Amino acid sequence: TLQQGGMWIPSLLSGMNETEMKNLGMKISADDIYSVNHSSLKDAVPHFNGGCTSEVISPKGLILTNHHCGFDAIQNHSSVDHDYLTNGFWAMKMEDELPNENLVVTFIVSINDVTAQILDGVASTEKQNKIQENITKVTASFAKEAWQENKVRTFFEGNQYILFVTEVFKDVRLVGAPPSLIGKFGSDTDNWVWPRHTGDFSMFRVYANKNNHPAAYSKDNVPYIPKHFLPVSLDGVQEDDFTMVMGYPGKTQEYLPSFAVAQIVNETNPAKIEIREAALKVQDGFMRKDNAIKIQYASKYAGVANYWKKWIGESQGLKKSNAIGLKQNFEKDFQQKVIAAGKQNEYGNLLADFQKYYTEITPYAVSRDYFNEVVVKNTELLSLGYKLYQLEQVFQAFNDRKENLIKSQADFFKDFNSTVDEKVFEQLVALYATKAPKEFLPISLEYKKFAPSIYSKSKLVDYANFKALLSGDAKAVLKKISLDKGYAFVKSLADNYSKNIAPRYDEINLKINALQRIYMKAQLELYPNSRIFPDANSTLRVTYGKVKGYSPKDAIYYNPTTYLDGAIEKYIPGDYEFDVPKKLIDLYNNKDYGQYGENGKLPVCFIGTNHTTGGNSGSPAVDAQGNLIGLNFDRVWEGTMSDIHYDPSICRNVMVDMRYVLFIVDKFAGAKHLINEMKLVHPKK
Amino acid sequence: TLQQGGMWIPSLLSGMNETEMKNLGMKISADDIYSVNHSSLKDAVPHFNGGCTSEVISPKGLILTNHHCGFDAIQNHSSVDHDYLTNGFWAMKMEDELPNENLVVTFIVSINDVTAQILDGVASITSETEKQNKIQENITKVTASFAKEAWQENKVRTFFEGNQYILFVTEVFKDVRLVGAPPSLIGKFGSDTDNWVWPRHTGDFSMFRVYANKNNHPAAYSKDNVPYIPKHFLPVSLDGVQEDDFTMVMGYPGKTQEYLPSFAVAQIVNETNPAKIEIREAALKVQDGFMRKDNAIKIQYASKYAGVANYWKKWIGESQGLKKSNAIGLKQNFEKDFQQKVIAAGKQNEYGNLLADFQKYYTEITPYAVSRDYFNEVVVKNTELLSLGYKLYQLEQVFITKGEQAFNDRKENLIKSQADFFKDFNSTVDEKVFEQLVALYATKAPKEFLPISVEYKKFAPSIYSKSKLVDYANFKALLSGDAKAVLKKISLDKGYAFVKSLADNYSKNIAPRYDEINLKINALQRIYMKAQLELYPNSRIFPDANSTLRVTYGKVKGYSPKDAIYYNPTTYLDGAIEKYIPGDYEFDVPKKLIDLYNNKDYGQYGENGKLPVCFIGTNHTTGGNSGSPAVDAQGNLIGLNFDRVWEGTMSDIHYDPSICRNVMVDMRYVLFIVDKFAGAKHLINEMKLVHPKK
Ligand SMILES: [Cl-]
Ligand SMILES: [Cl-]
Ligand code: NA
Repeated sequence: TLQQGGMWIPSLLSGMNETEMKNLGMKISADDIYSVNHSSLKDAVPHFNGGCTSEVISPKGLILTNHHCGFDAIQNHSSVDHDYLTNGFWAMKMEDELPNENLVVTFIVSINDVTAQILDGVASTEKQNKIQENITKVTASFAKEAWQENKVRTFFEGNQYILFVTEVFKDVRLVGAPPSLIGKFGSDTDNWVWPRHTGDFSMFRVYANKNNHPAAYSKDNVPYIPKHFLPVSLDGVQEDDFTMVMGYPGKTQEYLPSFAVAQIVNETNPAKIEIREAALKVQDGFMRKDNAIKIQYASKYAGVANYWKKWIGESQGLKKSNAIGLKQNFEKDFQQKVIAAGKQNEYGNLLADFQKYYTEITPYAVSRDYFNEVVVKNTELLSLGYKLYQLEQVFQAFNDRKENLIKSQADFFKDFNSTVDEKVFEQLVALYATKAPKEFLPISLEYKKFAPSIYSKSKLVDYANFKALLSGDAKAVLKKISLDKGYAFVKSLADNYSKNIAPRYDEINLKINALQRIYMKAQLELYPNSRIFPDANSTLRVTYGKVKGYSPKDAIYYNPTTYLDGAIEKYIPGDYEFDVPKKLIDLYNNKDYGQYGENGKLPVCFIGTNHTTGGNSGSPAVDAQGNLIGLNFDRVWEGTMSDIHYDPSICRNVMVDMRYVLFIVDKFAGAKHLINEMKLVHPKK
Repeated sequence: TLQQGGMWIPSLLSGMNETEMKNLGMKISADDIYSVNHSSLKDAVPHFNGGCTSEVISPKGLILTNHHCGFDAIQNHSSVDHDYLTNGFWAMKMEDELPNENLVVTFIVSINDVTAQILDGVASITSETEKQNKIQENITKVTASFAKEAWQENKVRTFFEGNQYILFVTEVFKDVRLVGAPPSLIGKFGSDTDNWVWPRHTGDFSMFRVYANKNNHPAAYSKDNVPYIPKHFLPVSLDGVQEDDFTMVMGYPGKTQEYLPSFAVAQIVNETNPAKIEIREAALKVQDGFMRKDNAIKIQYASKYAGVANYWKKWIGESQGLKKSNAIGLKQNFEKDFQQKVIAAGKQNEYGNLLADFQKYYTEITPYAVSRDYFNEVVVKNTELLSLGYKLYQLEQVFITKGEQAFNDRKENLIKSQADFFKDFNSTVDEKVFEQLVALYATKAPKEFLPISVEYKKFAPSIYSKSKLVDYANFKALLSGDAKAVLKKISLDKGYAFVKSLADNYSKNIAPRYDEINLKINALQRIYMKAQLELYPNSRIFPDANSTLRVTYGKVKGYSPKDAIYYNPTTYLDGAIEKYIPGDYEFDVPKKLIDLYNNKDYGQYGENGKLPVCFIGTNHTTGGNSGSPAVDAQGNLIGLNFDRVWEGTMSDIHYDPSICRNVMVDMRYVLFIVDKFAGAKHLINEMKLVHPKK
C-alpha cells in the first residue's frame, strides 16, 4: 500500500518530496524552506504555546495565528468593562499591546538527527530507562547557544530520535483580534464544516531583549526582529493552485494494525460517543428553555460537542472508506513480504501478537475511558471531585502549594448550574453501570439514588462552601474531604480504576507499544519508496497539496472557495452564532472591498489537499513563491479520520483567505498600520 | 420581465417554441408532437385519473406513471395479508392484473379553440357574475354540440384567467388495471425527508394497463375487455442521459399563477401559508405517531397521510423561496413598470387602477381568507369526523334546493361512498388529531369570526363517544329512512351538531363576504392577465396551468443551492446506499436490492459499473406533471418526472431558471427494478428498447 498525504520533516525535503512539490507547481526550493546556513521559511513559523502554529508577517515580529489559538489570551484580557471577545481588540500603538502570562512562542534553529547517541539500548526490557538516561545526557551535551534550548523528540515509534535547537520567546503580546462573531462565525454549527465562512484569526507580537534574544516580560523589551517573514499575496487563489502548509501537527497514528482500528470503530469510539452524546442532549434540553443558561453553557457545550463531532466523523469516515479492510489487505501483503525477505524471525509473529494483546486490552481500554469520559471530564462535579482526588496523594508543602491553586476555581462555579449537573450525573453514571464491562465496575451493581442526594450534601456545589471544606490545617482537611459524599463517590471509582484497571491496561499498553515500534521498523524496511512519513509528534512539519474542491455525497460537489455572499446567506440577526456585526453588513452592501476585492466579490475561505491535524491551527499556507495566501484553521468533516486513514479524495484542510484577513484588519478594524508593517505582493504577474 | 420557464399548448409549438427546442437539440418536429392528420406524441400521453400524467410504453396498453400516482390504487388493494404497499406487486400474466374501480385514463383526440363561442354575448351585456352564469351556458352549449365520435367526450377548459376557452375532444378509458409496483421503500425511498429534495434516489414508478372493448374503445370493466391498442407508444432508451441533453416533458400540470400582483404573493407568504402549514403539521405529527407503531394503521392512513404531507412541506419551501428571492419586491418592481406601460398605451381607463383595486380587496379579504383556510383545513380536510359531518351538512341543503328525491339519491350515493372511508378510518387516531386541530382553530384563528369555540371548549374527547359518524354500521342507521326524520336524526347527533355550529357560522358569517371579494379579485385578475398579454407581446407569455395537456422542454442540468455548493444533474444507486439505515421507517432498503448492489448485477441497465437512479433538468413542471414522460431529442423515453427540487418549490408563483429543476426517475433504473429486482422481464419484452446514442 502506497501511503497518501504526508507530514514531512522540513529538513528532508530533497528527493521525493521536492520532486512532488515542483510537479505540483512549487517554484521555490527545498533550501528556501529549511536551512541552517541562511534565512528560510522555518524562521517565520514558530510553535505557538506548545499546541498551535503561528507565522511572522512583518520584520517587527508581528505574528498571525487563529482566533481560537489566541482565544484564551483574549478572554483573559476581557471583562464586562473591556469585552474584547465581543468587540475585538486592536492596538493602535505598539505600547498598547497587551502582555500575556504563560504564553510562549518557539522558533526552530536547527533540526538534528541524534538517533545513534540516544540508542545504546538493545543488547541488554528495563532500559528505555536508558534512553531517558541518554536523552537527558545528549540534551545538555549538544551544541547550543546560551539563550537557546535543546529538545529531543521520538520519531517513528522509537526508531529515530531528533534533537531540535530552539529559542523560546516568553514575551508575546496581544496585537489584534476580530470580534468573536467574525472570528468564530457559525461557532458550533460550522465546526469541522465546509463550506466555511469564518475569519478565524488573531495577531500577536513577539518581544525580545536588546540583543534580539528570548526573555521574560520586561517593560522595555523590544519587538523581535525575525530572520524571515512571509510576504502576503493580494492576488488570491484558484483551483489547482499549489499550496504549502507548515506547522506543528500534534499526533497521527497512520501505521496502526487492523486490530487497533477495529477497536476504535467497534468499541472505544462508540463508547465515548454515547457518553458525550448523553451529556450533550441533556445539556441542550435546558438550553432550549432558558437563555441565561444558554449563554452560560455555550462555551462548554462547544468544548464537549467538538470531540463528539470529531469521533463521529472518524468512525463514519473509517467505516465509509473500509479502513479496517484496507488495513487487512495490507497485512496480507506485509506477511508475504516478511516471508519473502526471510525475516519471519524478527517480524513473523507481529500480526498474531497484535491480535491477542488487542483482543485482551479491550475491556480495560473501554472501562478506562468510561472512567475518563464520565468522572474526569464530562460530569462537572465528578471532575471537580476528581481534581480533589489527585491532590490527595501528592503524599506537606506540595499539598498546600497545589491547594492555593485549586482554590482559584472562581470562573467555573461562576456560570455553573448544579441543577444542570444533576442531570448529567444521572444519565452518565447510568451508562457506566449498564454498558461498561461489568467485570471492572465498582460501586455500581443498584444505586439509582445518590443522584440529587450527592448534589444535596457535597461541599462541592458552591464555591464559598467549597473553600469551607478545604479550610483547616495540613491534616483534618483530608478528614473533612473524605467526609463528603461527593468526593467519597469520586474516590470510590478512582480507587477502582487505579488498582483494578490501570495496573494491567498500562502493562498491555507497553507490550503493544513495543510491538508497534517493531511493526513500524518492519514497514520502513520492507516498503521503501512508498511515501512513509513519521507520525505527527508536535514537531515542525511540512505538508503540501492544492486548492481543490471535493464530493461528500453522491451528486454533491463543494467548490474550493467561499465568498462574503455566503456569509450573508447564513446571516441571522441577533443569533449567538450567525449574527454579523453592523459594519461588516454595511461593508458588504456597498461592496467596499478595496484592494482585497475580486470582481465585486470578497473571498473568505478556501480548502486544500494538505494533510493537517490538531496542532496545525494557525499554520501558514503559502503559494508556489512562498507568499502567504491562507491561514489554516480546520479540517473538513468527511476527513476527520485523517489521523488513522488519509483519503486524498475527501481529506481537506480549511484556510482563511488572507484577502479576508487584511480586509477585516483594514476596512473593518481601521488598523491600516498593521498592514503597512506587512509586505503586500502580487505573485500572479 | 421576459417570462422564464413555460408550459405550452402542444398545438402551438410552431414558431418560437420549436426554434427554442431545435436550438436545444431537438431533432423531431412540432408535427411529431401534435397532429390531427396522423399519430403523434400526444397519443402516447394520457391523463391519469385527472390528477397525474402517464405514458404508453407498449403497443398493448402498458402505461407508466409514478408510484405515488398509483399509490391510492396500491393502498386500496393492500391489507395485512397482502401488503402491496410494503411488498410491491407484479402481475405475472395479464389476467392477474388488478381492476380498479373509479380509475380512468384520458387520451386527447384534438385541441380546439372555442373562445368566440364561449364569450358570445358576455361583452358587457351583464353583471360580472351573471356573466359567468352566461359563460356556463355557452360552455354546456358547446360541450353538447361540438363534433365528436360516440365513444368520445368533450371538455371545455378556461385559459388565461378567462381570456380564452379551449375544447378538448377526448377518449376516457374506464377499465385500467394495476400491472406492477415496487415496494414503497423503493417507490418512496426517503418518504417525507427526501420529498421535494435533490439529490434524490427514489424509484418513483408504477405500471398499469389500459383495457378496451372489442372495438378498441372505452369500456367499463369487464372480463371480456382486451388490451387497448394505442395510436402511438414511446420506445424506451437504454443509452441514458448526459448533462446538456435536450429533454421534453409532456403532461397535465394542475395549477400555476405566474402573473399575480404583489399583494397576492404577500397574502400567500404572510398569512395563508403559515396558517395551513401550522394546521397540517399538528395533524401529521399525530398521524405519524400511530403509523410508526402499527402497520394496520399505516395501511389505513398511507395515502391520506402522503397527500396531506406533500403540500405541508411544499408550502414550507414555497414560502421559503418566495421570501429568499424577494418575489414580492420583484413584482413590485414589475408593477411600477406595468402602469408606466399603461400610460404609454393610453389605456388608464381599462387598466392602471387595477393595482390600486387589488391592494384594496386583497387587504379587505384577508381575515376571511384566513378564517376560511382554518375552516377548510380543520373541518373539511384533516379531521375525518368533522369531514363526514360537513358532508351531511351539504346533503341537508340538497333537500332544501333540489328536493326530497334528490336528497335520497345523493344520500344513498354518500352511504355507498363512505365504504372505503371507514375502511381507512381509525376512531382512536381521528380523535387525537381532532383534539389538536380544534385547539388551533380557537386559539390562532381570527377571533372576530370565531364560532361557538364559550371561549374554552376544554376537552370534548368523546364526541367520538356516541356520534354515530365514528362507525359505518352506525352511519347507515343514522341515514336509514325517509328524507325528514333522517334529517332530524342527524340534527340530534352530538357530532353533526358540533360541525353545524362551525358550518353555518362559516357559511353565513365568512363565506358570503369572501365570495363577494374573491369574485372581484378574480375579475380583476382576468383583466390584469389580458393587460400583460397586450403590453408585452413577445415576452414568452404562456397560459397558467389548468390541468390540460402541455409541453415543456429544457436540458439535463445541475444547479447551485448555496455558496460553494453544486448539485450534479444525476444520482446513482450507491447514493441510495449512502442513505441506507437498516430497518428505518423511511430509509430502509429491501434485501434483494442490497444484494443486487453488492453484486453490481446491473446488466444492460448499467453504465460503467454504476446504476443511474434519478436526474434533473430545466423543465418547468408543477403538481399534475407527476408521471409525465421525459423524452430525448428523437422522442424516446429517457425519464419519468416525479418532483421538483427544494429551491424551486416556489415555481408556481415565481420561476427562477438558475434553481428551478424537475426531478425524473432514470428509465434505466425503472427497467432495472422491473427486471432484476421483480423478475418481471415479460413486461419488458412488451416494450421497444432502443439505442439512440449509438
Ligand atoms: Cl471589488
Ligand atoms: Cl487542522
Ligand atoms: Na474543485
